[PDB]
Amino acid sequence: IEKQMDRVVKEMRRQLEMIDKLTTREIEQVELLKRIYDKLT
Amino acid sequence: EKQMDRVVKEMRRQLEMIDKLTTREIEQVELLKRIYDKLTV
Amino acid sequence: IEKQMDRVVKEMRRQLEMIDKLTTREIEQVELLKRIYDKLT
Amino acid sequence: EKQMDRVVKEMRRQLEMIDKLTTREIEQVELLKRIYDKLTV
Ligand SMILES: [Ca+2]
Repeated sequence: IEKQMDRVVKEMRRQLEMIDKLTTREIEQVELLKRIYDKLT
Repeated sequence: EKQMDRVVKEMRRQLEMIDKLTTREIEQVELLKRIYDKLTV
Repeated sequence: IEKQMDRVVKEMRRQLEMIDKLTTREIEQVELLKRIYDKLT
Repeated sequence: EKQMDRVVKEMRRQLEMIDKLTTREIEQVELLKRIYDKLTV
C-alpha cells in the first residue's frame, strides 16, 4: 500500500504541473482580451 | 502516514491553484461579454 | 488513518465538481469567441 | 485499501477532466489570436 500512495503523490504533483501550464495560458488569454478590448475602444 | 500528509499537502496546493484558475476564467468571461456588447452593435 | 483517506476522497470529489464548473465556463467562452469571430467575418 | 482504490479512481477522473480543460483552453487561444489578427488591422 505504501508504494501505491507514493505513486499517488507523484501523480498529484504531475497534475499540479499540468494545472500550472493551464494557468499560464489563462494569464495570456486575459492580457490578449484586454488588448483586444483596448483596440475596440 | 507521512505519505498521506504529503497527499494532503498536494491537495491543498491543488485547491489554491483551481481557485486562481477560476478567478482568471471569470476575468476572461467578463472581458468577452464586454467585447461582444461593444461589437453588437 | 482510514478516516483521513476518506476525507481525502470527499475532497477530491469536491475538486472535481469545481473543475466541472470551470469546464462549463470554458465551453461558454469558446462559443462566445466563435460568435465574436463570426461577427467580425 | 479500498479507500486508496477510490483515491486512484478520482485521480484518473481528474486527469481526464484536466485534459479536456486543456483542449478547450487551446481552442480559446486559437480563436483569440485569430480575432486579434482580424482587428489588427
Ligand atoms: Ca479560458
